[PDB]
Amino acid sequence: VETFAFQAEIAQLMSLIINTFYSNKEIFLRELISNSSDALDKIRYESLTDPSKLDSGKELHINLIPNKQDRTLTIVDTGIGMTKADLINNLGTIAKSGTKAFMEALQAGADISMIGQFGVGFYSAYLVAEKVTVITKHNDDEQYAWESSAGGSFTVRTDTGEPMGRGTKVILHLKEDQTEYLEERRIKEIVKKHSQFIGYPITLFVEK
Ligand SMILES: COc1ccc(-c2c(-c3cc(Cl)c(O)cc3O)noc2NC(C)=O)cc1
Repeated sequence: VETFAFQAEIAQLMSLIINTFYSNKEIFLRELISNSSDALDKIRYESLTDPSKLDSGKELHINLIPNKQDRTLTIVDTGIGMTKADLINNLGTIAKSGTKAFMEALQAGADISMIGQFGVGFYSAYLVAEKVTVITKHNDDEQYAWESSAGGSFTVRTDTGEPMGRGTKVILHLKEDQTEYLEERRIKEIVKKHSQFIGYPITLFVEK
């Protein structure tokens, strides 16, 4: 297990997300679904010139899976997947600029709901999750698990759990007071409100 420090700017963003009073928490789902769609768009585009890129799975879709016993909401997609470099360095390099822009907008009267316009919507997960685990597999790289509970650090390890073929799974370990996001009616409402036109099937699993 390797432990890394967030860039200071990202840590600051995460603290703002965690600490600011902001009731409209539901936006986290739209932002994660949007990231999944972006990743799906990318593998779809690449497959047009190299069909072999789909050998790791033809189906392009998003699943939403609540688990009350584990207190998790999991978002699974079969998009392009992230590489180790993406996880440790490259996405963070991009996020630094977006974060600066977002922070400036907030000071100028924007609200947290606009976070996605700055490319850093993933961090909105911390509105509702105490811990976030991201399991990801890109073609020709290994399966990785990224994890953070904030506090300025994240971990990356090679993942030895169930192989996913290709894509990303975001596991949200929900805060104790945020279990509404495990309810079918609530998730369904949120998807309809904010994600109705996503161009890939979104299946909302129900609980056993
Ligand atoms: C907005 O920034 C990003 C960055 C990475 C990604 C991404 C993802 C990806 C990332 C997150 Cl956080 C997610 O919730 C879902 C995803 O499928 N998988 O591969 C990716 N690679 C690219 C190039 O799309 C999706 C969005």
